[PDB]
Amino acid sequence: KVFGRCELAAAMKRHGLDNYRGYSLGNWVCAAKFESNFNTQATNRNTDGSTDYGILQINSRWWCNDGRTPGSRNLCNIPCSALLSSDITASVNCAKKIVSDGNGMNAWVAWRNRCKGTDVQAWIRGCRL
Repeated sequence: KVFGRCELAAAMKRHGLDNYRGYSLGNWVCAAKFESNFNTQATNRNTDGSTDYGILQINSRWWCNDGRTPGSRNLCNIPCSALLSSDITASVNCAKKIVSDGNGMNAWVAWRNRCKGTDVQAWIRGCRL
């Protein structure tokens, strides 16, 4: 599924990501845009042999199981394929565990380099409220 911007904003708010661990909805929409371009099915392999899955590119090295990442963890206790569903519940339940891990949204490379410090509320502009 390719989410529209306000359609994803709606989804993430409903799952409780707005201000989760102090991060506004704009932060989370911004990260999804540069991580997956709002595509639930996005996948791409990392250099160390792990892979990133879904709308928020959740890593197979620590958070989900894809059966092909040596040494790994599955801390969200989930198949990595469940992070590619059109229903984002599982990606949000897993992102809540990742932002809470200690470094906040810095866990998302792309958020740190392309979103952190910017006008992230621009990403929910005009979205129905």
